[PDB]
Amino acid sequence: VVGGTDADEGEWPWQVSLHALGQGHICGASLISPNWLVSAAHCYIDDRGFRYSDPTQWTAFLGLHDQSQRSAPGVQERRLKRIISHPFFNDFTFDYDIALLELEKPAEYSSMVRPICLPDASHVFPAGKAIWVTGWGHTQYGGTGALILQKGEIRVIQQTTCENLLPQQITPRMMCVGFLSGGVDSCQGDAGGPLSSVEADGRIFQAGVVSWGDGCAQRNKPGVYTRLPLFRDWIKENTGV
Ligand SMILES: *SC[C@H](NC(=O)CC[C@H](N)C(=O)O)C(=O)NCC(=O)O
Repeated sequence: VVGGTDADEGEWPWQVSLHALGQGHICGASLISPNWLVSAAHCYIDDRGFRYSDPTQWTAFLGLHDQSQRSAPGVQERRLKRIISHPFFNDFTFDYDIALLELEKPAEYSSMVRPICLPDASHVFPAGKAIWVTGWGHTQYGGTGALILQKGEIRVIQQTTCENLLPQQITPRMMCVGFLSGGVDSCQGDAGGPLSSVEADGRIFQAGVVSWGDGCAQRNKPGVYTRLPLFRDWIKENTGV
């Protein structure tokens, strides 16, 4: 996250860190039930040197605050039994950039570990709404990755504006969230984490999955996120949640 601040400890108890063994923190995820996380499909694509698609390569940390303190009280360590990437995921366009991760053992709910709420398929996150992005990604483009979880407040951008800012790149699964002026944005290593939206009684719903951007925090280049409501039924079908 560029332009953000240190989160308070336990502030985002649905934010999860995914480490690939020997590679450190690679992406974020969100806790949605005792057994399931939502993340970004593009995080789990093999390259010639590492099989990111193999669930056995991964560790999820729940209740994590500081990457240098992974054994701190209340942090829960879990393996993955399965990665379900969206069948329509495209590694060139990043369309359908969403995956479901099955924990090998259930999370224990606590003050530090709590699921985010899922929005119904009919819910619209309106243009202009303030939303929060969180993660341990870079704090400057080409920069480096934060030890302490970062938070930044960003706003939903109108889809037509989004399409025009990033021509031939924005599908209806995608949403721009940020500022046309730049300044606050997700960045490398934030991929897969949740957008957190404060809803009508203060409960927090997931409004998206961190996906991609052109640089970070640049003018006219807000971050791109996978939308959540359109995947509500897909989530239910595949997880029971
Ligand atoms: S909608 C998901 C979260 N709800 C809960 O954690 C309460 C029910 C639990 N499933 C349980 O302990 O049984 C939630 O409200 N998260 C968002 C928030 O703002 O806290």
